[PDB]
Amino acid sequence: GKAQFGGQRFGEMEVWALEAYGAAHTLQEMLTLKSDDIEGRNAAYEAIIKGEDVPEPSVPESFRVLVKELQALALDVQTLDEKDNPVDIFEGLASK
Amino acid sequence: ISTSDPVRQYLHEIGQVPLLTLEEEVELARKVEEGMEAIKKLSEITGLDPDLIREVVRAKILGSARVRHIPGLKETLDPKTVEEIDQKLKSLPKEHKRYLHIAREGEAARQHLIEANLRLVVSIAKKYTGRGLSFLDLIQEGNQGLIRAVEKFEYKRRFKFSTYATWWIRQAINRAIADQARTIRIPVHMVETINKLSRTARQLQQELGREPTYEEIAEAMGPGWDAKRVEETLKIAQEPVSLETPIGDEKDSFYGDFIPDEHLPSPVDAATQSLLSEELEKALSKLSEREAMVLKLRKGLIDGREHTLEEVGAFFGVTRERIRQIENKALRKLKYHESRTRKLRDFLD
Amino acid sequence: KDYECACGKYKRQRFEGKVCERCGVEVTKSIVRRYRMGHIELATPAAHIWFVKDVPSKIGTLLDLSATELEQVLYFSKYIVLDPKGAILNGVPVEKRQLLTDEEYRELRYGKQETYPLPPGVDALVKDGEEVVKGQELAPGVVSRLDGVALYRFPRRV
Amino acid sequence: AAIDPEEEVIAEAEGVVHLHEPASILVVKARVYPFEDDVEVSTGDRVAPGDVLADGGKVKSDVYGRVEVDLVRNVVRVVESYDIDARMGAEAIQQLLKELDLEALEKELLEEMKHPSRARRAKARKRLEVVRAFLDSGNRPEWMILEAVPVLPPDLRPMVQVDGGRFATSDLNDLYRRLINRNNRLKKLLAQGAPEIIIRNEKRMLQEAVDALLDNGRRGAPVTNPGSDRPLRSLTDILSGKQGRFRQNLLGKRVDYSGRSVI
DNA sequence: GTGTGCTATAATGGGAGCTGGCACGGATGCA
DNA sequence: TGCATCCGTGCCCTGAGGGTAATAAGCACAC
RNA sequence: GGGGGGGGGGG
Ligand SMILES: [Mg+2]
Ligand SMILES: [Zn+2]
Repeated sequence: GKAQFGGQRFGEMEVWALEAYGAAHTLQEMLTLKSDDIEGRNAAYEAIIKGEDVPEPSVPESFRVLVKELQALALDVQTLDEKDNPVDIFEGLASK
Repeated sequence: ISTSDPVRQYLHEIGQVPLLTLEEEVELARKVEEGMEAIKKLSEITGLDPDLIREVVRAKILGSARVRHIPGLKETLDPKTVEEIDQKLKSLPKEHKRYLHIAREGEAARQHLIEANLRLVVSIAKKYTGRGLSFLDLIQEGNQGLIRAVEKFEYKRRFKFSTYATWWIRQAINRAIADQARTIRIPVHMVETINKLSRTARQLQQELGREPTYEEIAEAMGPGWDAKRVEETLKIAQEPVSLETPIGDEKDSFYGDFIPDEHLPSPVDAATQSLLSEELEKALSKLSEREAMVLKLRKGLIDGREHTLEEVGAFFGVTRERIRQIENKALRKLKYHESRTRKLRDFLD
Repeated sequence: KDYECACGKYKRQRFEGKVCERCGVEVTKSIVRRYRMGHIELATPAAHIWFVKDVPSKIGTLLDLSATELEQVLYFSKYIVLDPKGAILNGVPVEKRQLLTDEEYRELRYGKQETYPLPPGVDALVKDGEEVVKGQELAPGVVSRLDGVALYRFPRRV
Repeated sequence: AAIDPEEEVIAEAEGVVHLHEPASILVVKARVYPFEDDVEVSTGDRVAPGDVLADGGKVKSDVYGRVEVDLVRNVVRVVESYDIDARMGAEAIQQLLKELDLEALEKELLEEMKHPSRARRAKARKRLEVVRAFLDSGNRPEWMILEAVPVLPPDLRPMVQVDGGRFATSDLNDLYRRLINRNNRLKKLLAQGAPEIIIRNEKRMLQEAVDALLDNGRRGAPVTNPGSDRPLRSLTDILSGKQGRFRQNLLGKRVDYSGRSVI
């Protein structure tokens, strides 16, 4: 909304257009560095105001929200590497 | 068959236990009192805790279904201990066997009475609908009050059971409503204050023919009440709203779609703090190592704690006068550097 | 609040992960409030509704139970037997995994018995403890519905 | 007897006592046994044919039943009733699920798979698909019954002070409140040894509370905020639909560094 | 200020049915 | 095999509206 | 076997 000084919505169809253009990095920017990647957006702003290039994007916060909500439904969702060993997306805050 | 609809199921279930005639009620109450006296007698005889024998007899009369720890009992309740107690009580001579039999009958009489007096709870609870709790919750709280009334009823007074049971059912229902009806919990005395204030406001609206100002309400409340207290009470009695409510007449846009996150720092704020840290480090690098360490230990940039002059002097092995002098000259250098370069003015916010 | 205990004893990163004794709150970031879970220890197990009302029901399919039967068992409308214990119902012995209605379960578990009130002033034909067959007249206005021993509840007269 | 010392009936002299005009008569399908000496078994106990009843083993029971010792009549009754093991609800369901041997069921369904009929074969195929999924996945079937519900982190169901001074809350807090209330009331009712009807109703409403927390409106009427008809938002309704997590926050987002204007 | 107990005519099955204008596909009982 | 019932779907972005709603006794000790 | 529905403007 204009009143809340908000931003434009990049919906499903825009993502489809980005995919059809084969622009992977622009899409990854839209999904992470410009929304709900806190460390990513903070580092991006710092790099831009220092003149550098933006860093690598990270895991979106909404994916963590989805994982926690699925764990609330008594379902276990695990992120696995090539060897199927568990990889943590919370860097150990949610694990005792 | 009544699929779903729990209230129909509950009513049809409670309608299967027959109502009591007066003589049966008197006999059941007599059995309960005699059983309690017998439990006390067994407690005296075996030298054990009355609640222990009480729970053992209750578990035996109920069956193997219900076994679990009792909050009041110091020992854990398991089938081993209850069998031990049953065998210990079954070892007593012939004379005391009648006491065990009476206690075992009194437990069943208590169960029968509690089963028989549930529709009274239902009828008392049916008048409390619409005060924040569902019907079945009120029914269950009234059932707890009924159980307490069954425990406390004395049949010697010739009064009917309902007369004493209604008090307990009513008080249990009101206590539950005052305790559990609000998302943010308010003490029962403050809940009564809110209810009395609402009643007074309703009465004054009735006579006055319009909604009164706070001062009239406070005057009607009596001594100790001013308008500010009435306003404070009204501010206290307010219930939160749901984020998932549609603001306008939509069904897709809600209240949470316009609430900002003020806790986590914004990218501008985090960047400002990072730049402040970097500029502070750069300015401190214009000092010496020791006089920078002094201020870092004093301010909390190192290890996060504000160290006293004595601690830093002991850390550097110098006198508190020397540590104070070097700290002061380092701060003088910092002031001179900031005046000459002007790199920290805009960070004063 | 970031790196700050509840009571305010530990208010910065010099402790990180340390547990305050007074308030019991671990000193970490605030964002952990988005990740840490709790739990509620039920006193009675409850079935997950996804595996019950998602046709075809997975629990019912595993246990070869229809939707109506599983609904009746789960929401307390019928019993299910795990051990017959040699019981017999209406001449047919009870088999495992059968559904019994409340009256059938009660007559199996606690026996069958009835109570017949007599009009005031009318004396009982049979005597206390006397065995009675079904249909035998216990009172002029009372007809028995089951063969068994008859007992007096409350004699008005001695 | 009477409540007061007066009106008591004390025998004038030696004689016999007779009781007439009962208020009501109870007929019980039971076996009676008179006894003289001390009785071995108390009331409520269940006995098997041949179990000792009284008189140190002289009299013994002939029928599976429950012992009812009438001290007034000095008689041990045995009400013909069994110790049948029957349970209700998710406890019974979980007990059944723990007794499943998936390999034996797989063999049985493989045998049924070869039956000529179409419908029997198809049903056996479906059951075998479910059983083999459970076998290969490594998930025990009894895990479909919940014993400890997980609790979502607070910041995903926040209690936030709005600018005007009020408070804004999520419906998940209300659902969790209902669940905790009913669970604690169940624990208290069990601690008091309440009758079975009360415990059964409490267990049923606990089950309904968990059902509403997981999937509101799936069965029965949805739970609503007091004085309102708007259903509460459960965990299921946040993940699915046009306004769910997937389509609203994962397949599309709102982005920074963006503007809008007329062309 | 907040948490808890208790009180003695007799009271014993709620809420009334706020009703009817989408429609088509699929999947399983149930004949 | 042909009916009957329940559950699942039904375009995208943006603006302005503006949201808060009918009540059952209290009093006495305790810390 | 027993109770449905998110207002109006722009493109
Ligand atoms: Mg005044
Ligand atoms: Zn603390």
